[PDB]
This record gives sequence, C-alpha cells and structure tokens, in this order.
Amino acid sequence: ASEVRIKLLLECTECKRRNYATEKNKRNTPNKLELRKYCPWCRKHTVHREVKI
Amino acid sequence: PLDLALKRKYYEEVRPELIRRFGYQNVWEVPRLEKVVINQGLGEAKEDARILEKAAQELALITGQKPAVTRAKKSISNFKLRKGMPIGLRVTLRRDRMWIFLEKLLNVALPRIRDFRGLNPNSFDGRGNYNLGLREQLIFPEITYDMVDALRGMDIAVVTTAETDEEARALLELLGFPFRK
Amino acid sequence: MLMPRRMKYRKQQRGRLKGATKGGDYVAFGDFGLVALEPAWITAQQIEAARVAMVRHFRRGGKIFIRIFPDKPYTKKPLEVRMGKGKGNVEGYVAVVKPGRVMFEVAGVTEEQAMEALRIAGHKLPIKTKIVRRDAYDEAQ
Amino acid sequence: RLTAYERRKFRVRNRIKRTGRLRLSVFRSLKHIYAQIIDDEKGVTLVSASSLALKLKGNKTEVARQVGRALAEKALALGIKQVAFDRGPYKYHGRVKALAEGAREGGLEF
Amino acid sequence: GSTKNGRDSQAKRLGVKRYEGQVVRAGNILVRQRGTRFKPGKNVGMGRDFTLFALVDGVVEFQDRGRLGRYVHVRPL
Amino acid sequence: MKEGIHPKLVPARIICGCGNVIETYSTKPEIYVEVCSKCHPFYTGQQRFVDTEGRVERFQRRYGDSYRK
RNA sequence: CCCCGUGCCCAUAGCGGCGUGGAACCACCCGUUCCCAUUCCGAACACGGAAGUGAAACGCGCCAGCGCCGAUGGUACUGGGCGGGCGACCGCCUGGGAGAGUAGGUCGGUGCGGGGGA
RNA sequence: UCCUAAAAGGUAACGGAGGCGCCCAAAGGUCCCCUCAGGCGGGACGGAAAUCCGCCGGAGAGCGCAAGGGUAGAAGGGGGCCUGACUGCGAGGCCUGCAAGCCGAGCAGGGGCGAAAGCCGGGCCUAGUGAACCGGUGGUCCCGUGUGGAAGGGCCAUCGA
RNA sequence: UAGAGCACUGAUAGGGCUAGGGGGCCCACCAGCCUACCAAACCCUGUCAAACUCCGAAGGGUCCCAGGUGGAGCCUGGGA
Ligand SMILES: NC(=[NH2+])NCCC[C@H](N)C(=O)O
Ligand SMILES: [Mg+2]
Ligand SMILES: [Mg+2]
Ligand SMILES: [Mg+2]
Ligand SMILES: [Mg+2]
Ligand SMILES: [Mg+2]
Ligand SMILES: [Mg+2]
Ligand SMILES: [Mg+2]
Ligand SMILES: [Mg+2]
Ligand SMILES: [Mg+2]
Ligand SMILES: [Mg+2]
Ligand SMILES: [Mg+2]
Ligand SMILES: [Mg+2]
Ligand SMILES: [Mg+2]
Ligand SMILES: [Mg+2]
Ligand SMILES: [Mg+2]
Ligand SMILES: [Mg+2]
Ligand SMILES: [Mg+2]
Ligand SMILES: [Mg+2]
Ligand SMILES: [Mg+2]
Ligand SMILES: [Mg+2]
Ligand SMILES: [Mg+2]
Ligand SMILES: [Mg+2]
Ligand SMILES: [Mg+2]
Ligand SMILES: [Mg+2]
Ligand SMILES: [Mg+2]
Ligand SMILES: [Mg+2]
Ligand SMILES: [Mg+2]
Ligand SMILES: [Mg+2]
Ligand SMILES: [Mg+2]
Ligand SMILES: [Mg+2]
Ligand SMILES: [Mg+2]
Ligand SMILES: [Mg+2]
Ligand SMILES: [Mg+2]
Ligand SMILES: [Mg+2]
Ligand SMILES: [Mg+2]
Ligand SMILES: [Mg+2]
Ligand SMILES: [Mg+2]
Ligand SMILES: [Mg+2]
Ligand SMILES: [Mg+2]
Ligand SMILES: [Mg+2]
Ligand SMILES: [Mg+2]
Ligand SMILES: [Mg+2]
Ligand SMILES: [Mg+2]
Ligand SMILES: [Mg+2]
Ligand SMILES: [Mg+2]
Ligand SMILES: [Mg+2]
Ligand SMILES: [Mg+2]
Ligand SMILES: [Mg+2]
Ligand SMILES: [Mg+2]
Ligand SMILES: [Mg+2]
Ligand SMILES: [Mg+2]
Ligand SMILES: [Mg+2]
Ligand SMILES: [Mg+2]
Ligand SMILES: [Mg+2]
Ligand SMILES: [Mg+2]
Ligand SMILES: [Mg+2]
Ligand SMILES: [Mg+2]
Ligand SMILES: [Mg+2]
Ligand SMILES: [Mg+2]
Ligand SMILES: [Mg+2]
Ligand SMILES: [Mg+2]
Ligand SMILES: [Mg+2]
Ligand SMILES: [Mg+2]
Ligand SMILES: [Mg+2]
Ligand SMILES: [Mg+2]
Ligand SMILES: [Mg+2]
Ligand SMILES: [Mg+2]
Ligand SMILES: [Mg+2]
Ligand SMILES: [Mg+2]
Ligand SMILES: [Mg+2]
Ligand SMILES: [Mg+2]
Ligand SMILES: [Mg+2]
Ligand SMILES: [Mg+2]
Ligand SMILES: [Mg+2]
Ligand SMILES: [Mg+2]
Ligand SMILES: [Mg+2]
Ligand SMILES: [Mg+2]
Ligand SMILES: [Mg+2]
Ligand SMILES: [Mg+2]
Ligand SMILES: [Mg+2]
Ligand SMILES: [Mg+2]
Ligand SMILES: [Mg+2]
Ligand SMILES: [Mg+2]
Ligand SMILES: [Mg+2]
Ligand SMILES: [Mg+2]
Ligand SMILES: [Mg+2]
Ligand SMILES: [Mg+2]
Ligand SMILES: [Mg+2]
Ligand SMILES: [Mg+2]
Ligand SMILES: [Mg+2]
Ligand SMILES: [Mg+2]
Ligand SMILES: [Mg+2]
Ligand SMILES: [Mg+2]
Ligand SMILES: [Mg+2]
Ligand SMILES: [Mg+2]
Ligand SMILES: [Mg+2]
Ligand SMILES: [Mg+2]
Ligand SMILES: [Mg+2]
Ligand SMILES: [Mg+2]
Ligand SMILES: [Mg+2]
Ligand SMILES: [Zn+2]
Ligand SMILES: [Zn+2]
Repeated sequence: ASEVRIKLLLECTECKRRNYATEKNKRNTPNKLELRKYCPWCRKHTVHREVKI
Repeated sequence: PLDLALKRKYYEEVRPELIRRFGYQNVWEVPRLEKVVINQGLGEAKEDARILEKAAQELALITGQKPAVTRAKKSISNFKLRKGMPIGLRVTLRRDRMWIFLEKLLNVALPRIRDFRGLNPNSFDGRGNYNLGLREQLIFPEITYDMVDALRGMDIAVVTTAETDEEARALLELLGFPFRK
Repeated sequence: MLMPRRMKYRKQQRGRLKGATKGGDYVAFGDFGLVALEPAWITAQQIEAARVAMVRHFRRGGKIFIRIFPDKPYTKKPLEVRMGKGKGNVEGYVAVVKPGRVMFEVAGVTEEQAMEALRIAGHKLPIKTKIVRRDAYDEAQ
Repeated sequence: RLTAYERRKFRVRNRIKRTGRLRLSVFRSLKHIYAQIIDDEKGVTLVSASSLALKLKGNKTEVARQVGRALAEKALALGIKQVAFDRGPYKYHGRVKALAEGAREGGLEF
Repeated sequence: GSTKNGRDSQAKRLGVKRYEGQVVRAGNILVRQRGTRFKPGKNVGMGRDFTLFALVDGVVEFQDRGRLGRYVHVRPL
Repeated sequence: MKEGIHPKLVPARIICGCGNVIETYSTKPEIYVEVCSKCHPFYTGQQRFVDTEGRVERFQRRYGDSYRK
C-alpha cells in the first residue's frame, strides 16, 4: 500500500453496509470499483461499490 | 473451386514436364505449391500515425484477403520499439486465392517493376522455397496512383513441397517465374 | 603474470590440502616433467620465477608447459589491525598443488638442458620436487 | 518433441485421471469412431463400443449417437453408472458430442 | 573498515515429514518443499505452497517414476 | 472465411496496353495496365526497346582508315 | 501373426540412415452446403464424403555413426578401533565401498480391449 | 535467498554474496486454444538485433521484481465468460520456549466457469512488515446508575506505526 | 557431504579450426594477397570451484517388528 495504491471498502448497494476491505490503484483504475460480493445481511449476492475507507 | 489459368497451367503443362524431367515414382512426390505468405515489414507506423489501415486496405485489395497484425516479441532501444507494438502485416494465401494472386503477380506486377531485369535466381531457401521483395505497392494493378499516400514495399515467401532448390526452380520457372540468370 | 581474467566470487575460503593429486599426475605434453612431492599453495610469483628461470637457462629453444594455474585468491588483512571487521583484501593468487602433480613439462631440448632447467626451476619452489621423464606408463593414460 | 495434438491429449487426460473416476475414452478416425471405458487403477478396459464392430451406416453423427447408446446399454449391464468423458484431443462438439449425448441417453452418469 | 555482509534469513525447516510406510491420518502434512520436488499421488493433495498432505487415513508410500518425477501416495488402511 | 472483413473477389478483366486481355479474379472487375508479361522487353525474347547497339565502342570508330602505312 | 485404441517400465525405448506395408485399419485425400473455425488463411479445428496415394505422417524390420546403458578387477573416500609428525599432514586394523575408465550391451519390453488373419 | 552447515532438522562470528518495507482490477477465478530461447538458410526500405518463411532445436527462454527451488504432459503466450481477492466454520498437521507464522480436506449459505468430470476461500513458491494501550469511521441495537430517553461504553467491520 | 566429474554456471594452459580487429604488401576504382599478432564461438589434449554437479558413498535421520528391567522411559504436580 502506498499513496497511489489505496485501501478501500466495498458497500452492498442494497443495505449500505460495508462488508469487504481491499485495495486498488487509483491511477490505474480511476473509477469506483463495482463487483458482485456475497452480502450476509442480505444473505445473497449483491453488487458492492467502492467506498472511501 | 474456381477455374483459373495458372492452376490449369500447372495441372496441365507443369506436372508432366516435371515428372519427365525428374522421374518421380508417385503422384504426390511431384512438387506442388503449398502456400504464399505476404508480409509488409512496416515498422514505420510504430508511433507517428500508427493508423496503418491504409496499408492493410491495400493488402486486402491486392490479395482479396484481410491481413493480420504482427507485434514485437521484445522491446528494442535503438529501433524505438516497445514490446507488443504493432509493427507489421502478414497475410497467408493458399489454394485458389494463392493461384489468383500468383497469376496477377506474374502477368502484371513483375512486368510493371521499375528497371525490372528478372527475379534473383539465388533467392532460394535451400529447402526448396523462394522469397523476394518489393519496393512499392503501385506495382500491383489493383493499386492506382491516386488512392496511395506513401510508398511501402513488402516481402513475398512462396513455400513449395519440393525438397531441393533444383526441383523448386523447375516448378517455379515452368509456372512462369522470370529469372534474371 | 598468471591470474584469472574474471571470477564469479572475489574471495574464497581456505579449504584443506589432504590427499594426493586429483589429476595431472602423468606427463602428457613434453619430454620431461617436474612433479610435486608435498602439498602447498604455490603463488603466481613462484610459478613466474620458475618459468623465467627455465627460459633463461634455455636462452633460446625448447618449449615449456605450465600445468598449474593460480585461481585461488589469497587474502590478507592490513598490517597492525585487530581481528574482525570483515575479511581481508586479496593480495595475490595461488595454485593448489598436491603431492604428485606435474607442474611443468619441457619438450624439444637436450636431456642435460631439461634436467638442469628443471632443477633451477624447482629451486624457486616452496616444496620438494622430483624430475621425471615420459614413460610408457604416461603414454598409457 | 511433442505435437499440439499430443500436448492437448495429455492436458485434458491428466485432468480427467485426477478425478479418480472411470474414463469413457473416445477415439475418432476419418471413417469410424471408437469408445472404451477404462479403469486406470488396473490398466484394464471394461466395456468397448465402436462403429467398426457394430457395422453402422453413413452419417458419422447419428452413427456416433448410436454407438453411444450401445456403449451405455452394455455398460449398465456390468453395474457401471458414473463415468468421466475422455474427449481426448477432440473438442466436445459434433461427432464426439453426439457420442456423449447418446451415452447419457442410455443412462450413463456424466 | 566495515562490512556490508552479515545478514541471512531464518531457516525454513523444509522437507519430508512422513517417510514411506508411516501410518498417517487425514490431513497430516507429508512433504514441505519449494516447487514440486515430490508430486502428489493417490489420496494426496497439494496446497498453495506445494505442500503435500494426506487426503485420507492410510500409509505413506513413495514411487520414483523416472522422468515423470517422484510421487507420494497414501494406501488406505 | 470470416464474413464481412474481406473484399469480395469477382471475375475480372485485366486489359494491357499491347492489346492483351487477362481473364482472372479481383476486387475491381476491370483494370487497365500499361504493361504485361506478354509485352515486357525482358519477356518477349530480347526485345531491347531502343538500345540494341553493340556498345558500340571502341574499335567501332573507323573514321577512318586513311593514316599512312 | 498384423493393425487400431489405452496403460505400465522411463532413453537397452532416442537421433540418423536404408528397406517395407494399404485387402483391413490408420493417415493423407475430395469438398466447405450444413455445425464449428482462423488476432488473415478449411494450415489448424470442424462437418459431409470415399476418386486416388502410401509421396508425408504412422506402423513394422535391418545398421552401432551419434546418443543412452554398463560389468569384473583395482583405486579414492569412509562409520568404528589404533598409531606417527612441531606442523601442512601421513600410516595400520576391521566393516562398507565409489566416480572416471575397460570389457561389453542397446535401433525396446510388456499389460488390457477391440478389428482382421490361421 | 544462497553459501559457510560436516548428504534428516537445526547450528555462530564485525564470516562470503545479494535483496525486501512494493506491485497486479488482471498480474485474480474458470473454460478453450497455443509453445520458447537460440543456430543456419531465404526475404523491399531493415541494420548484430523490428516483422516474414523454411529447417535444426527438452528447454539453455519465459514465469513483475534478489536468490534458490520448481516448471512446456505449464506455473509460460492468447481469448471467452466472470469476482471464490466469498460469508458461517473447520477434521488433521507443519513449526515452535511463549506469542506467533504456515498448509489445510470437508460440511452449509449464496455464487462463477464448464456439455461434464470438476475446479475456485486471490497471485509458481519462499520477503513486500508491527503485539497491546489510546482513539477515529461504518454497522449492530447488547448495557443505559430511581423510571422513559439521552450521554458514554460494549460487540462486528476497518482506520491512525 | 567425503571422493570424483566437466553435462550446467564460471575459470583455465597448449593445440587445431576459425567471425573479428592489429600489422605488412597492394589499393580508393572496391575489392584482393601474406600473418612466428591479440583473439569470440566450436573441437582436441590437460586442468580448477564454499556459494558448479551428468555422478555420489561411508554415515546420518525417521517409521515398523524384535532383543533390551535400566538411579531406563511416559503423565501430573512441589522445589531448585
Ligand atoms: N576406515 C576408515 N574410516 N578410515 C579412515 C582413515 C582416516 C585415518 N586418520 C587415515 O589417515 O588414514
Ligand atoms: Mg477481506
Ligand atoms: Mg493431386
Ligand atoms: Mg540459394
Ligand atoms: Mg520446402
Ligand atoms: Mg497499379
Ligand atoms: Mg579458514
Ligand atoms: Mg602463501
Ligand atoms: Mg588467507
Ligand atoms: Mg584474511
Ligand atoms: Mg590498533
Ligand atoms: Mg601473495
Ligand atoms: Mg624447492
Ligand atoms: Mg583422464
Ligand atoms: Mg555498510
Ligand atoms: Mg542493505
Ligand atoms: Mg538484518
Ligand atoms: Mg542464522
Ligand atoms: Mg536461522
Ligand atoms: Mg538459510
Ligand atoms: Mg526431507
Ligand atoms: Mg491450493
Ligand atoms: Mg499459489
Ligand atoms: Mg517400492
Ligand atoms: Mg499406492
Ligand atoms: Mg459462420
Ligand atoms: Mg497402439
Ligand atoms: Mg513403399
Ligand atoms: Mg486403401
Ligand atoms: Mg491399392
Ligand atoms: Mg470424395
Ligand atoms: Mg458457408
Ligand atoms: Mg445442407
Ligand atoms: Mg481441408
Ligand atoms: Mg484433421
Ligand atoms: Mg512412407
Ligand atoms: Mg497423427
Ligand atoms: Mg517408415
Ligand atoms: Mg546389435
Ligand atoms: Mg544412470
Ligand atoms: Mg562407468
Ligand atoms: Mg567395484
Ligand atoms: Mg577415524
Ligand atoms: Mg590413508
Ligand atoms: Mg579398509
Ligand atoms: Mg572389505
Ligand atoms: Mg563404476
Ligand atoms: Mg538404440
Ligand atoms: Mg530411427
Ligand atoms: Mg498393468
Ligand atoms: Mg485378438
Ligand atoms: Mg544449512
Ligand atoms: Mg546447506
Ligand atoms: Mg542441512
Ligand atoms: Mg523438525
Ligand atoms: Mg483478459
Ligand atoms: Mg503473476
Ligand atoms: Mg527463431
Ligand atoms: Mg538490406
Ligand atoms: Mg535482418
Ligand atoms: Mg529458466
Ligand atoms: Mg489466462
Ligand atoms: Mg483469463
Ligand atoms: Mg453470465
Ligand atoms: Mg488446530
Ligand atoms: Mg504454538
Ligand atoms: Mg503475516
Ligand atoms: Mg458450495
Ligand atoms: Mg454453490
Ligand atoms: Mg456450485
Ligand atoms: Mg451451466
Ligand atoms: Mg457443482
Ligand atoms: Mg477448499
Ligand atoms: Mg507476490
Ligand atoms: Mg496466473
Ligand atoms: Mg517488522
Ligand atoms: Mg502503555
Ligand atoms: Mg507501553
Ligand atoms: Mg475504543
Ligand atoms: Mg436497551
Ligand atoms: Mg430500555
Ligand atoms: Mg435511568
Ligand atoms: Mg416520553
Ligand atoms: Mg432515543
Ligand atoms: Mg448508543
Ligand atoms: Mg456505539
Ligand atoms: Mg498511534
Ligand atoms: Mg571435493
Ligand atoms: Mg565445466
Ligand atoms: Mg571430457
Ligand atoms: Mg557447496
Ligand atoms: Mg552412474
Ligand atoms: Mg543410506
Ligand atoms: Mg548432519
Ligand atoms: Mg542408521
Ligand atoms: Mg537416535
Ligand atoms: Mg521390543
Ligand atoms: Mg522402575
Ligand atoms: Mg535421569
Ligand atoms: Mg518437575
Ligand atoms: Mg523439595
Ligand atoms: Zn446487503
Ligand atoms: Zn502487354
């Protein structure tokens, strides 16, 4: 981890609860990370979005 | 397949002359044309206007076949070369298209070459294949002087089932390849 | 004089000196040879002295074969310094000679010339030596 | 020196072997098609089927479907049920795919 | 003077852990290695660091297969 | 082949300047050319266009044989 | 006995050279409508076929040029037990015992299932 | 990481040599396809070396980066669809004074790829790091100092070496 | 690992062969001819290596079965 390679959280788009922590390169990937992770509050898969840590 | 003057000339006049001249025992033992690979080495379109689609359009018009790209296997300092940079074109012509292109090459192209004195006889592989080069693309009939922007030659590799340069030269000159010596 | 033109490592450990020779125990080039009798590290200075002595005795004529090459780097700490603070600095190069290796061979010279030249050469060495001539035992190896 | 044929063959076959199941090995010639169920633990073939032994008609596709039906019928007689499809160097498509579909239509479990 | 040398890593304590014939349980680590000096055999799995571990209860057995390498198997009990 | 990326080959007339017609296949059904293999000087025997001179130098002077002997 | 699949030994099986095989099987082969396919190409992959050829590939024989295998004998070295040298180092006893090289061997062996043959 | 280290493990010196405090959103998962470096010959500009063709070539290339191990019967090159760079756990072991560090089958939840067998709990592996204390942020709605609330804390997640 | 070995990584002396330069004739008209010169790659002969290994012991380690009743071993706890 550095200044260009940041750490971030992932938010379930449906219940707005952060569930995962990861890292990206904000220069190589200047868009918000959208993925499909397993949300356990919703107990189903959901598109999680990048959230400032 | 299409009916062509050069393919018919092969099967008619070149096959028996070869069998007689060399004494082949089997029908397949006779030399045949395998493929003709054309390659524009280019490399001038590294940076600058890398849009080489004019050259690929020219090749698609001359051969009737859309070429593919070739990129660098490694980065090179002096050549201003970054690895994976598109630097050339290569179209592989076989069968009827090979016969068509060879027909147009022998009947129109090679004549229209500036100061043409024949094809280099020593340009044979050693295994029975032949190669040659071209300084321009205006040599081919499908390319006029208007639709061209810059001069760009190419390399032609003709791959034959022959095993010696002797049989290869026999087949190629019989087909009508003009050799200077 | 003699030293490697390049090495993978600058400094070596001292190792041991036990046993007879691993190879080069038989004449294989010249008419006579100088064979070692006791093991040592023979420095390049000594080999150069022996060579120069032999060619100076021959004055002109003959052929000298040097069958040992100094590739072991000799090291030494600076004078009047204490122990520790690293390993010493390479001050030279030696050749590991063990009992029974032909170090030099002479060819194309009279018997007396070869004998006396090998003697004066051995006198520059830090070990006892023996003068040998090529035998059918050598020819069979 | 290996050829892409043999490399592909090894590549799919080792991954089949790792699963520890019986392998319905397929072979496809220009004319016929053959298929034998193999237990690699003993180096033995249990049941064989082919268009050369069954003397079948023309269409290689329907022929392979029929040989798959025959292989599955002969296999269910010896207690075999679960198996792993050894597609060898052949892409799961066309003739080999039809053989596999015929094998499944006979009750083979894969 | 000084030195730029004196450093090294903690030894990794690698190698074989259950020699041939040793009875093992489900999960016993059999070999620790960098790369595949030994390859997994019957009833033997491999982990993300090339560690061979027993998949069932049984007995270790080695098998040198020439150019194919060296394999470790677990004979069931 | 891959459809939609290749210029279609159609029966083509290649007309030469010397009157030679060539029945082939190309992307342009008619193409006129200035020269063909049936009329290029290197092909048609040794049709040396203008210069079939003979060098002609140097002994070809011979103007003249009037110096005394 | 031959061929086609699929294992095992893991080069005594390989490289090269010469010869042989198409009835069967396999291959090349004829096509590229259909399925599928080419960073271009029916080369590959794939499909429908059965006129030809064993030319390639493959299989099967023979050859020791290369490669691979390799004794016996001796030697190096050494667990254990003893001596000698001021030392570098050197011997003896007992048990084990190389590597190099020598003779020589090798142009594979074998399992299972299919198709054909006697 | 390698040597020293005396063919299990471990083993010291101000002994001999090098590296780390990162990186990758594909450089990750899966399915399918492909095989190098180099040498010789041939080929417009074009060269020791750009790209093309032929023949030889078992790995000397490649695998982000030091070194070693491993490796084409892929861990290397390319494409497709994807997020398992999962949540609840975890039999059984490696290692080891403690505390740590490491490998992990399998069961369930909702998934990805594959016709399937199957594979997937990041990365060919071994460095890419920091115990508590104090505090920040999100969630939880567990405690709430007479009662109802609130303040403040606890629990789950992550941050500040 | 000892020993050994040179197939890999490096070193290495002599010889052979032989890209490349140096030098000498002979040229600027672009090639040629001679090398008791330094010398890459390759082969021959002969070698060296803690961080080289096509090889490779004696020993060493661990599990099994057996002899082994010893101020031996294993478990829990007190005291050093
Ligand atoms: N059997 C043996 N392990 N012998 C070792 C020999 C060692 C002995 N010191 C010598 O110089 O010879
Ligand atoms: Mg996480
Ligand atoms: Mg034909
Ligand atoms: Mg030639
Ligand atoms: Mg050829
Ligand atoms: Mg034109
Ligand atoms: Mg010392
Ligand atoms: Mg000294
Ligand atoms: Mg010293
Ligand atoms: Mg010192
Ligand atoms: Mg002092
Ligand atoms: Mg000195
Ligand atoms: Mg002396
Ligand atoms: Mg020798
Ligand atoms: Mg320092
Ligand atoms: Mg440092
Ligand atoms: Mg340190
Ligand atoms: Mg240490
Ligand atoms: Mg340590
Ligand atoms: Mg270490
Ligand atoms: Mg071990
Ligand atoms: Mg794993
Ligand atoms: Mg991994
Ligand atoms: Mg055994
Ligand atoms: Mg077993
Ligand atoms: Mg289509
Ligand atoms: Mg077979
Ligand atoms: Mg024949
Ligand atoms: Mg036939
Ligand atoms: Mg016939
Ligand atoms: Mg047909
Ligand atoms: Mg169509
Ligand atoms: Mg149709
Ligand atoms: Mg075809
Ligand atoms: Mg095919
Ligand atoms: Mg043949
Ligand atoms: Mg084949
Ligand atoms: Mg043959
Ligand atoms: Mg023989
Ligand atoms: Mg061996
Ligand atoms: Mg031997
Ligand atoms: Mg012996
Ligand atoms: Mg002793
Ligand atoms: Mg002794
Ligand atoms: Mg003894
Ligand atoms: Mg004995
Ligand atoms: Mg031996
Ligand atoms: Mg052989
Ligand atoms: Mg052969
Ligand atoms: Mg068997
Ligand atoms: Mg039979
Ligand atoms: Mg160690
Ligand atoms: Mg060590
Ligand atoms: Mg150790
Ligand atoms: Mg341990
Ligand atoms: Mg991708
Ligand atoms: Mg990676
Ligand atoms: Mg190449
Ligand atoms: Mg040029
Ligand atoms: Mg070039
Ligand atoms: Mg490598
Ligand atoms: Mg990939
Ligand atoms: Mg991918
Ligand atoms: Mg989808
Ligand atoms: Mg545990
Ligand atoms: Mg612990
Ligand atoms: Mg950690
Ligand atoms: Mg599940
Ligand atoms: Mg699921
Ligand atoms: Mg699933
Ligand atoms: Mg599906
Ligand atoms: Mg499933
Ligand atoms: Mg798992
Ligand atoms: Mg990493
Ligand atoms: Mg990967
Ligand atoms: Mg730290
Ligand atoms: Mg405190
Ligand atoms: Mg404190
Ligand atoms: Mg707090
Ligand atoms: Mg409450
Ligand atoms: Mg309340
Ligand atoms: Mg209250
Ligand atoms: Mg109220
Ligand atoms: Mg309230
Ligand atoms: Mg609260
Ligand atoms: Mg709170
Ligand atoms: Mg702080
Ligand atoms: Mg040694
Ligand atoms: Mg070597
Ligand atoms: Mg040798
Ligand atoms: Mg070592
Ligand atoms: Mg051996
Ligand atoms: Mg042993
Ligand atoms: Mg030890
Ligand atoms: Mg023991
Ligand atoms: Mg013990
Ligand atoms: Mg007992
Ligand atoms: Mg007792
Ligand atoms: Mg006691
Ligand atoms: Mg106690
Ligand atoms: Mg007490
Ligand atoms: Zn949710
Ligand atoms: Zn004309």
